[PDB]
Amino acid sequence: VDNMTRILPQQSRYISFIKDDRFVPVRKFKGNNGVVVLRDREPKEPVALIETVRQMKD
Amino acid sequence: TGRDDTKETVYISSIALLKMLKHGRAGVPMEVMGLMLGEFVDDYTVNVVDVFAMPQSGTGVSVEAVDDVFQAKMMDMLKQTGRDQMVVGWYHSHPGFGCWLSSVDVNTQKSFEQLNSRAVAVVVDPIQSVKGKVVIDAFRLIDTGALINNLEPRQTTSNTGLLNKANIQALIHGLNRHYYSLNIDYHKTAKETKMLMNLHKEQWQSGLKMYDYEEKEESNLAATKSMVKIAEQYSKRIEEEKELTEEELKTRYVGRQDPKKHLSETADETLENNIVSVLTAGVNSVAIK
Amino acid sequence: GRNVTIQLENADTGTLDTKSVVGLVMFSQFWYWFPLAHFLSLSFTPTTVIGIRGSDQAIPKFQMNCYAKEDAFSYPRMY
Repeated sequence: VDNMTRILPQQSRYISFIKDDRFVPVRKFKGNNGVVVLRDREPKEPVALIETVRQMKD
Repeated sequence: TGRDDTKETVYISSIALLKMLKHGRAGVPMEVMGLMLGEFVDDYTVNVVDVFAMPQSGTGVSVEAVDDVFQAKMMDMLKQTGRDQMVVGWYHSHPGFGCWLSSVDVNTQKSFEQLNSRAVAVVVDPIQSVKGKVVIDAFRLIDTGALINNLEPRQTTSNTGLLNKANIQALIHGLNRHYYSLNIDYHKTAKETKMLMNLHKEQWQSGLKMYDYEEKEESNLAATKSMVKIAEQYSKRIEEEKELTEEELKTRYVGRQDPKKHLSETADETLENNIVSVLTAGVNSVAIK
Repeated sequence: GRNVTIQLENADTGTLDTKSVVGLVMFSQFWYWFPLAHFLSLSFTPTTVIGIRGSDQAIPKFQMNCYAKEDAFSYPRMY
């Protein structure tokens, strides 16, 4: 399942970001839909981003 | 451009209804008429305060029979008592016909629109006032112009949509091609409600008044005898009536006009009464002496 | 667009969403006044996990594990 995609409340239980990946939550997963701040292991190597759209239109 | 134009709920006072029924009932079957006096507030709240009747004309409802000499002079008697308020429409009674507006009635209503364009035409049907029903309906002209350009939806905006659709054919055709029919609600104060509600001086005294005793004797005898005759039917019924196919069981053993139930209702009504009967006699004796 | 649900309540604490109460009492009265329909909007909440990289404040692309039968929650048809 991709990041920033429709997640019904039922599939939200099972959601578990790969531990081996760079992105590991700073605390135990919130487990409920919402902004969950993630720690990125490496800023050197590329992190492809989705820049927020409001700033372009503004 | 203008108002919402939702047809008014005609809020009919307790007095105006009481007079209207009385007025029509006296005149039946000869058509009766009068003007409605009221006051116009909100967008759709017309409070019909009171009505008075105009002297029966041999032309029935007519523009001719709206007699300005009578009308004016009446305004003036009511003026001195300070009960005068603007004319907000007119009512008349057709008993001969259902509730709708005849071609003659449409002209009559057209004159009223000049006073107030939210004026109502109220049809009272006093022949069917003999039922528990009060058969009354209220109408307000629609312009032909509205229907030709198909602009009619304006008038039926933002509403619960409950419309009376009783009475069709010619009547309904006329209604759709001339007026708009909308609900009537009855608003009354609790002061008014209580006065009416109150009954006799002897009403709160009646429980020590009691039936003549020759009739209690008669009644006791009648009930014992009657149940016996229905009990025959009931014994016959449960001889059999344990097969199959529901409706057939009811025809075979006379399970239609069902004996068990009709017996259970009579037995209990008489039983409750007989408790009341004794209760009064003992109390009367002891309280007084 | 098939991404919103009506929540009864905040799902974190287990205790009422202020907005959501106002929406539904306002929605339920529309017979009296039809324009108030719109108030069901305050009850509408988007449901979606949005992961936010705390070292840039932007949305990282990455993939998460969901142990579930994948076909059983397939996206809706187009009617």
